[PDB]
Amino acid sequence: ARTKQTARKSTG
Amino acid sequence: SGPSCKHCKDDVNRLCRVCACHLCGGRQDPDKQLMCDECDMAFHIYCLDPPLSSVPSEDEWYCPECRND
Ligand SMILES: [Zn+2]
Ligand SMILES: [Zn+2]
Ligand SMILES: [Zn+2]
Repeated sequence: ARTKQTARKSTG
Repeated sequence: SGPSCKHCKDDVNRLCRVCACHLCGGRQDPDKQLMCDECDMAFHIYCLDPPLSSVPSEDEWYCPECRND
Protein backbone atom coordinates (compact mmCIF):
# COMPACT_ATOMS: atom_id res chain seq x y z
CA ALA A 1 0.00 0.00 0.00
CA ARG A 2 1.16 3.62 -0.46
CA THR A 3 0.60 6.60 1.87
CA LYS A 4 1.24 10.36 1.56
CA GLN A 5 4.48 11.67 3.09
CA THR A 6 2.48 14.50 4.70
CA ALA A 7 -0.21 13.59 7.26
CA ARG A 8 -2.29 15.41 9.90
CA LYS A 9 -0.36 13.44 12.55
CA SER A 10 3.27 14.63 12.29
CA THR A 11 6.01 14.11 14.91
CA GLY A 12 9.49 15.63 15.35
CA SER B 1 12.42 12.83 -1.60
CA GLY B 2 9.76 15.56 -1.89
CA PRO B 3 6.17 16.03 -0.62
CA SER B 4 3.38 14.25 -2.53
CA CYS B 5 1.93 17.70 -3.29
CA LYS B 6 4.34 20.37 -4.59
CA HIS B 7 1.64 22.74 -5.89
CA CYS B 8 -0.48 23.09 -2.72
CA LYS B 9 2.34 22.49 -0.21
CA ASP B 10 2.04 26.10 0.98
CA ASP B 11 -1.75 25.69 1.09
CA VAL B 12 -1.52 22.18 2.58
CA ASN B 13 -3.82 23.53 5.28
CA ARG B 14 -6.45 24.00 2.55
CA LEU B 15 -8.15 21.01 0.89
CA CYS B 16 -6.79 20.17 -2.58
CA ARG B 17 -7.71 17.33 -4.99
CA VAL B 18 -4.05 16.42 -5.71
CA CYS B 19 -3.64 15.30 -2.06
CA ALA B 20 -7.16 14.47 -0.84
CA CYS B 21 -9.84 11.76 -1.13
CA HIS B 22 -10.84 11.25 -4.79
CA LEU B 23 -14.62 11.32 -4.13
CA CYS B 24 -15.51 13.34 -1.00
CA GLY B 25 -12.02 14.88 -0.65
CA GLY B 26 -12.41 14.95 3.15
CA ARG B 27 -9.75 13.88 5.68
CA GLN B 28 -11.77 11.86 8.22
CA ASP B 29 -8.75 9.54 8.56
CA PRO B 30 -6.13 9.83 5.79
CA ASP B 31 -3.81 7.53 7.77
CA LYS B 32 -6.33 4.73 7.11
CA GLN B 33 -6.83 5.85 3.49
CA LEU B 34 -5.42 3.40 0.93
CA MET B 35 -4.32 4.48 -2.57
CA CYS B 36 -4.37 2.26 -5.67
CA ASP B 37 -0.87 1.93 -7.18
CA GLU B 38 -2.11 1.24 -10.73
CA CYS B 39 -4.54 4.18 -10.64
CA ASP B 40 -2.61 6.20 -8.02
CA MET B 41 -5.84 7.47 -6.40
CA ALA B 42 -7.38 7.35 -2.90
CA PHE B 43 -10.53 5.27 -2.26
CA HIS B 44 -13.43 5.56 0.22
CA ILE B 45 -12.20 2.32 1.81
CA TYR B 46 -11.70 4.53 4.90
CA CYS B 47 -14.51 7.07 4.28
CA LEU B 48 -17.10 4.33 4.91
CA ASP B 49 -18.24 3.97 8.54
CA PRO B 50 -17.24 0.26 8.79
CA PRO B 51 -13.39 0.24 9.06
CA LEU B 52 -11.15 -2.61 7.85
CA SER B 53 -10.03 -5.10 10.52
CA SER B 54 -6.47 -5.09 9.15
CA VAL B 55 -4.61 -2.99 6.56
CA PRO B 56 -2.10 -4.76 4.22
CA SER B 57 1.32 -3.06 4.04
CA GLU B 58 3.59 -5.56 2.24
CA ASP B 59 0.82 -6.46 -0.23
CA GLU B 60 -0.09 -3.44 -2.39
CA TRP B 61 -3.86 -2.84 -2.46
CA TYR B 62 -5.61 -2.40 -5.83
CA CYS B 63 -9.00 -0.75 -6.41
CA PRO B 64 -11.89 -3.10 -7.41
CA GLU B 65 -11.71 -1.62 -10.93
CA CYS B 66 -8.16 -2.95 -11.32
CA ARG B 67 -9.19 -6.42 -10.16
CA ASN B 68 -12.34 -6.25 -12.32
CA ASP B 69 -10.10 -5.47 -15.32
ZN1 LIG C 1 -2.47 19.08 -2.36
ZN1 LIG D 1 -13.90 10.04 0.57
ZN1 LIG E 1 -6.77 0.71 -9.58
